[PDB]
Order: sequence, then C-alpha cells, then structure tokens
Amino acid sequence: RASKKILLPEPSIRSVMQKYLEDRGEVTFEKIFSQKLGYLLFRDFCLNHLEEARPLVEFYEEIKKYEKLETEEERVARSREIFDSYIMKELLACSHPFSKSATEHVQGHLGKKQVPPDLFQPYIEEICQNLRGDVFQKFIESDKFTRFCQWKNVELNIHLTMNDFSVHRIIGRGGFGEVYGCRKADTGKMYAMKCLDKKRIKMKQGETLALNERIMLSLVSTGDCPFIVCMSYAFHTPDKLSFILDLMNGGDLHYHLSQHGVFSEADMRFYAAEIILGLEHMHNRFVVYRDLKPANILLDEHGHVRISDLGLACDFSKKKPHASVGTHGYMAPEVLQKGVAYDSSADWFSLGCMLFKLLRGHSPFRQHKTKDKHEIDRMTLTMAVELPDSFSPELRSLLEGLLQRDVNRRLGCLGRGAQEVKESPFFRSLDWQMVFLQKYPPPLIPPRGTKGIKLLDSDQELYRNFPLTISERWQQEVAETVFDTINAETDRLEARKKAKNKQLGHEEDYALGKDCIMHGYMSKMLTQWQRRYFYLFPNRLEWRGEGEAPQSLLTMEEIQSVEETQIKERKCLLLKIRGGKQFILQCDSDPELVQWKKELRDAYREAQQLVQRVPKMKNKP
Amino acid sequence: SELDQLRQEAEQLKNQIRDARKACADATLSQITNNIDPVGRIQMRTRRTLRGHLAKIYAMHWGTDSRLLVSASQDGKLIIWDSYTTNKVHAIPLRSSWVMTCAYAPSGNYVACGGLDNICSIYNLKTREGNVRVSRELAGHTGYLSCCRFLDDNQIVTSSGDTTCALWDIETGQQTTTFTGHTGDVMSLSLAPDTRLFVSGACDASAKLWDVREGMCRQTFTGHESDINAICFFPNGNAFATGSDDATCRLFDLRADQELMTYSHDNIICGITSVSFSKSGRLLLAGYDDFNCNVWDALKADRAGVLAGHDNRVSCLGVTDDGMAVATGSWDSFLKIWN
Amino acid sequence: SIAQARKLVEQLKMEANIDRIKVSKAAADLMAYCEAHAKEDPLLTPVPASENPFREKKFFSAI
Ligand SMILES: O=C(NCCc1ccc(Cl)cc1)c1cc2c(Cl)cncc2s1
Ligand SMILES: [Cl-]
Ligand SMILES: [Cl-]
Repeated sequence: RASKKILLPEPSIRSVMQKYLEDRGEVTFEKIFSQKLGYLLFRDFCLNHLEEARPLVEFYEEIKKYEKLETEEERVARSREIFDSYIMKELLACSHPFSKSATEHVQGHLGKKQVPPDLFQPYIEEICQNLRGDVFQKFIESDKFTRFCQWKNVELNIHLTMNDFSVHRIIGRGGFGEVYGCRKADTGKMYAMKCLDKKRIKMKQGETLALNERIMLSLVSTGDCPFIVCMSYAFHTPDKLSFILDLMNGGDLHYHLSQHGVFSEADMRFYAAEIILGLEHMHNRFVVYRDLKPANILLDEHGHVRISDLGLACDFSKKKPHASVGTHGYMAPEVLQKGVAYDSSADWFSLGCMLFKLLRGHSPFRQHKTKDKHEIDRMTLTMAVELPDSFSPELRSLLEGLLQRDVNRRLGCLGRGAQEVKESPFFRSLDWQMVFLQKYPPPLIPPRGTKGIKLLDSDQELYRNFPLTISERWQQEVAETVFDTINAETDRLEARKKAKNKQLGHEEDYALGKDCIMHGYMSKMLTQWQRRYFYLFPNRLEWRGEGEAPQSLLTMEEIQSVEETQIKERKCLLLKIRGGKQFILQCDSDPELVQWKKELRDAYREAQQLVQRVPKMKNKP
Repeated sequence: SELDQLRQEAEQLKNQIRDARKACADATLSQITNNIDPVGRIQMRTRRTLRGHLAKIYAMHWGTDSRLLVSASQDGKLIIWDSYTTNKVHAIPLRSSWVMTCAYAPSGNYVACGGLDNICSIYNLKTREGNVRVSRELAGHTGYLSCCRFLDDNQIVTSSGDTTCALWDIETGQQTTTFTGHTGDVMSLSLAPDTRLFVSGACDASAKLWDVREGMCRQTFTGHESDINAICFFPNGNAFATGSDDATCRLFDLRADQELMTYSHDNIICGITSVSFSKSGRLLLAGYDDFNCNVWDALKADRAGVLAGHDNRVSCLGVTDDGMAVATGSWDSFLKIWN
Repeated sequence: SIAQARKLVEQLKMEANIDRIKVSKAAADLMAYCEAHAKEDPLLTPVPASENPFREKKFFSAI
C-alpha cells in the first residue's frame, strides 16, 4: 500500500527529455533495453503494437525462463520443448531466420544431450540484432518511448526528505545515531533508514567514517547482492544524514551466538556459504571489507544473512591500503603490520577468525578470555592455531587454509579469489547456485514478537555531494509496486485530455511545421510565479497561456547571458537582458533546468553570430 | 604583364566616363527648379496602427488595390492586413524564423518572402482547396534573400547577399537569368513600371541598372560613401532614388547617367533604411534609424515634413498605387498608415 | 584575376558606349512630370475627407 502517489509529467516533456538523453548518448538499444523500466516499455511496444517484433520478444522471454531452471533434468525437458514448438514460426519467417551458425551450435549441444543454462545464447544474440535496428527506431517514434521519458524525468528529479517516508520504531542504535524501520510513501516498500546525527559526528570527529560508508555503499549496491545490506537512496537534512537500506529485522549474529551458544559445523556451513558470496561481490568491485565479524552480520525475518556496516571498508582498485583497521581478534598479519599494503587477502583471514568463533565462542587468537589487545595482535603474528580434535578434517582443511599468515599460501589469495574457498572440501555438499538463490534452510529463525553545537557552511559543504539515488534499485522498487497502476491511470488521463481537446477544437500543434528547437512548461516572474508554456526558436523564445497562441516573447539578441541562481531554496535561470533588464525562469525538474540552460546558451550565441554578418538585421552605430 | 595593361585600360575608360558625364552637367536640378513653389508644411498623421507582430518588422509591400499589404517579421510570420479596417486577412507562419523581405503579386494571388534560408518562398493565397500553403521554394542563391518583386504570377526577381540578383520562372523553379556584377551584398531592388528594366543597390556603395530581357548591366551609378540599403524608381522610369548608411538619399537620372540631387541635413547622421516616391514623384519619403521618416521635396531638396510615430527604427515603407496613404513598418513591431 | 580584369574592360566599354543627354533637359523633364501629375497626388493635393478611406469615407467594396 502507498499513501502518497507519483505523478508523471505530460507527454510534452519528451521534447526536452529526448534531447537531454540524446546529448548523453542514452537513446540506444543497449542503454534502454538493459534498464528495468526501459525493458518493460520496450516489450509492451513489441508484444502489443508491432506484430513483426512480437515473436522475437516472446522467444526471448521463453529462453530467459530456461536460463533460470535449477536442475539438468528440467533443462533436458525444456530444451526439447522449446526446440520442438514455435521454433517452426521462426524458420518459416522470411525476414527472421536464425543463422546456420547459430542453429548448428544449438543442435550440436542438444544432439549430444548437453543442456547448459546458456544453451540458447546464440539465439539471444541474433534476436537482439533484429531488435536493435528498425524495431528500435519505431519504438523511439512510439508513445512507449514518450512514456519512458516521462518515467525517466521522475527518476532524474528525486529529492527525498523525511516527509517522503513513513517512519516507524527504532530497531538499532549506534554512536553517531540510530536505525528506524520505514515505508516509502511513493511505493509502499519497506526499508531500513540509518539516521546519523551531524552534531554528534562533528563532536566525536567522525566525518570521514560517515562519508566513507556513503562512498562504499555506492560501489557495492549495484547488481542486487542478496548477501550485503545495500543502499537504494542517500539523502540529508540540515541536522541529519540518511541512508535507505535493505531492512533486516532479525538482529545480528553476535546477539544470536550469545543466545544460541556455539553452532555446529552444519549450521556454521550455512552462514559461511552466504557470507562468502557477499565477500565475492565486494572483491569483484575491488572493495575490501576489513571489519568482518558476527556483529556485522545481520539476519532477516527468515534467518538468511547479509554483511552490514561498510564504514571501515576500502577501495583498493587504484591504491592498496596499509593501515591497521578492523577489530582485534579478526585482523590479518598483513593488516596489523604498519607499512605493509594489503588487498582482499585481509577478509579471508577475518572469515577464518569469525567461523572459528561461531564454533568455539572466541577468536582463535584470544586466549583465556583476555582483554589485552597487544597480546591478541601478537598471537596472530606468531602463535600457530591449535585446532581441536572435535573438528572434522574438511573443516580443519578450510580453517588451515583461511588462517595462513602468508598471503601467498592463503586460501582465496592464490589467484582465483572466492572460487578457491567455494571448492574447499568443507563445502563439497553445496550447490552454490542454490546458496545464491537463498534456497538452503537457515538454522535459526528469529522470534516474530549528549550536547552539540554549531553547524556552519564549512561542515555542510562536507556533505555537498551526499545525495544519491541508485537507478536500478529505484526502477526495481517501482516495477514491483506501482508501475502497472500508474501507467494505466496516466493512459486514462491522456486519453481524456486528447478527447477534450477534440471537443474544444484546439487540436493543432504550434511546434510543428516551423524551426522549433525545443518546447515545454517553465515558470516566469514581482511576487508570485506565472507558469506558462514556452517554445524556443533559433531567433526567439515565445510563450503562451492555456487555450491561445503565444502573445509575448524574448529575442535571442536581447539576451546578454544565461546563468543559474537560487531565489529561495530552488534553483532558477537568470537571463540578463540588453539595457539592464532581467528575466528569471524556474523549471519543473533538474533535467529541464540543465537542458534549457544549454539550449538557450547555444541559441543566443549562434543567433548573435548570424546577425552580426547581416547588415539589415544588425545594430548600426 | 597582361594584368598591368588591363589595370591601366580600366582607369582610361573610367576617366572617359567621368569626362562624358562632366560634359552633360550644364546646370543643376536645383537651378532648374528654383522657380516652382515650395510644397509647404506636409503634416501627415497616423490614421491606422496595425498590431499583431510579436517582434521587429523587417519589410512590407502594398498590394495593387491600395488596401491590402503584407508585412514580414522577426516573429517568423507574414501578416496580410486590410488597412481600411485593421483586420488580418492571413497570418502565415513560415518554415524559417529568419525572414528579411516580402512581396505581393500585382494580381493579389501570391505573396513571396525569404531571408537567411537563402530561399524565395511563394505562397498561394486563394487556393482551389481552401487554405494558404507554399506553392514553390526557389533555391539557387548562395546567400540570404534581401529583396524580391513579382513581374507577373509566373515571374519574380530576387536580390541576395551572394552579390547576385536573379530572374526566376516559378513553374520550373529555375533561374531564367542571373545578374552578376556587384562587388558586395545586394540589399534592395526596384522594378521599372514597364518591367523591361530594374535597379539594384548594394554594399559595394553602387547602384546598377539591369536589362531584364537580355540580362546585362547597362549603367552603374556611384557617389554614396557607404552601403545602399534601399532603392526606388521615379514614377516615369527615367530616374531612381537611393538610401544609404552615409545618411543621405540621392536622385539619379538614367539618360543623363549621373546624380542630380542629394537629400541631407547636418543634424541627420543615422542611416536610411527605405525609400519611396509619392504618386507624382514630387515627394521622396525615407525611413531612418532615428525612428523617424522624413519627407523630402524631390525637386528642391527641402525637407517638407516628418512622420514621427515609432519607438524604434523605421525599417520599411511604401506608398499606395492610388497615392492615398503611406505605410511605415518598424522594429517596435507596429505598422502605421499615414496621410 | 586575368579573366576578372578582361570582364571589367568589356563591361566598362559597354557603359562608356551609351549616349547621354544634358542634365538641364533631364531635370526639365522631371519637373514637367511632377507638374503634370500634381493634381492627381493626394499627398500633395488633399482630397476632401469624404473620398479618403482613412479619414471620413462612407462606403467600401469587398475584397
Ligand atoms: O549498520 C548497521 N549495523 C551496524 C551497527 C550500527 C547500528 C546503528 C547505527 Cl546508526 C550504526 C551502526 C545496520 C543495522 C540495520 C538494522 Cl538494525 C536493520 N536493517 C538494516 C541495518 S544496517
Ligand atoms: Cl529522525
Ligand atoms: Cl528470503
């Protein structure tokens, strides 16, 4: 359920948005087809409004169902099923036969009963070839691309505040603030909101930690990892910073270890497997976690787990870190040693230390429940790990591997990363795709039932580039909640306006048959704002009210400059006019502002360049 | 070599032409007209103010009925007006914003216009179907269209910033005749009443007389110190007036092959944009960059009066065929009808 | 340039080859034209307001 409603802009937003996207090279088959909302609008167009592309998209979606099948027995069944039925239409289509090369490849695998998930990948490549030419061009001309622009404009104008969320009870507490459960009002999706108080951050000097987490969440939150607490939005108010994160109600694994007591090998195996896939995700994006420990593992309501706090994590792609970071008892030798640079190697040692603690109740380099940090660090560098007789040989193999002091000897550091750990004898029983799909049963289901001051310009500028929205997260949220209903409602609204404009007789477009560059709504201004519809031509900017032709304008000659400016909170365009006059314009979105700023500057500079070499038109001394 | 010898023959001929002209200069028009009475204070008043253009007016042209006129504007439209009522007959949104000139066919069936599109576009007014639409786009010029005038429904003369003028056959859309000769941009042109001849004015500071039938420059007239922005035939075809950036107008006789008079004032320093004679030829009316139109006694060179109604450059003007009214168009976006 | 200078000499030869009348006779013909058409020029010789469409004229035609 969504309390608030998203309102799409009118189809006329296309004029601006198409150009915005075109200047960024974003109007391409690859760019749009790979976006969730782009795909859905493209398939709608092909399945319902273009008969020649219909069977191509139908067959594409059939292959995608085949890709997701878990067992080979199923893939034997489908691969037959697919090849027997409705391939016959494709072979009989004169415009679209699949290649000899492609069919010879597919029939070769199939003829030997070889049925991998990517069996039909050649047919995907030729479907995309046939979809990205004329079909794509016709899609771009259609109202489904207009509708894409309408959605895209919403995406590029997100400005979140606390009023955009329905905040609920506190479900977690930290030094610089607290975590709340919340529902997003637009869509109704449940989320975690991590609120960090700025007055606290400045007091305890934790600016870098807060900013780093923000950066690290950006790198990690793409690709939909089921095993990391990912971000969808970052935003901030005058007093608070806010991360919108995956909601994890089940408490952390340190708390559960403290309630449950130690785990068996079989229960630890479950947690280890899911955690490994999380680290793999980070390491492929060149992030070293550095603080892997039970308290940084969270449980969801079903008992599945994710890795949590990224504030101590580090991007090692360009420069490898060397500072001693993490928690004592879990830090690697190469980390503890000042001056020695380390990569992802640190996390595999940490893993070994954590997995040991899940089985025994303490870090292997924490002897006799001691609190001496100098001792713990020292045992790590020199003490050989006395593994109990209780442990299986497969476990013993794995922990010997992970806790090698030398990186060149250590498991997950010999060349291939997480794959080396995955194929360790301890995990022999596991299908790793099933781990990824969260199909193995969790061993533990959680039960259902001081003083700060002075925030200045100096401090607020630290969080200038804090706000962010991750495109695929937003689109996925929209797609699975309100996309269907809001598309149907907007179709109704547009049809009503179309049919009403037929009744009124105002059914002619002023932008057509001339040399109009671009057009759309803007707001002009002594006190109140006058919203009007603007048409930009190469020598002038005109505007109209509703139900009339334009009756006022500015010429490109008059415009001396185009600059941005803040009136109150919102940004505006400032046109400086010939003879010390001014014209202020307010746009309805950020893309619109960017485009109008650009196109106006281009239009005035080019016009004044033309005029100067025409004697009849130019100003004479 | 060959070039040095031809440079020396060019001055020999130029000097022969100077001296031939000097041999004809036996008296001045001023001297000949000393006996005739002044015209007195001409006090014309604004009888209509035509509102509709949203930006600068660049050109206008009266229809032969002395009632309808076309105007062309920076707003990217032609408007055809009924001057007697102020009603608009047609508003024509153009394909190109950059229009500079316009024209009205003698028949009243067609109008033409163009500018930085480099195209003279012909519009059919009373179509067989109903609406106003483009009948022809005349492409050929290498530069902007500066002026154009119909001879008949199938023939139109054009001038261009490419330095040429041209005669078109509108059916074929081809240049029947090209008129090369000018050194710089061509700004204005004017047809002779009989239509066998026409004159052009240009940024080379010269006016040329052309033979329409044959396609040749017969005579060239110098004297102006700067660009010639406008040109107009005297009613009988034997003379024409020019308007220039040098702040003077000038009268030229074809048969005497020289300047007769200069129309100037020490206080007037701005450029002349447009010129036209009254029906009898006695008054020469010129529009200026100082927002005024001045009325000159063409025979005596006295300023007879002023049309002072616009708030920016008077960019164009025209006198009706019946002689009843003067129209001025301005950068302030209005046209005024005066008498 | 060789071509362009040869065009000019040919062209100036044509301009020089015209015959010309006296300025006194030319000016006299213009004066006489104006005087012959002065009564027919409404800007010089006003008509009564009742035959002037932009002053007081009663009736008009269609277009
Ligand atoms: O970062 C988290 N834990 C680390 C400890 C912590 C707690 C509160 C703050 Cl303010 C800072 C740091 C997270 C907790 C949750 C919850 Cl309780 C629920 N859902 C997601 C998440 S991520
Ligand atoms: Cl709060
Ligand atoms: Cl789940």
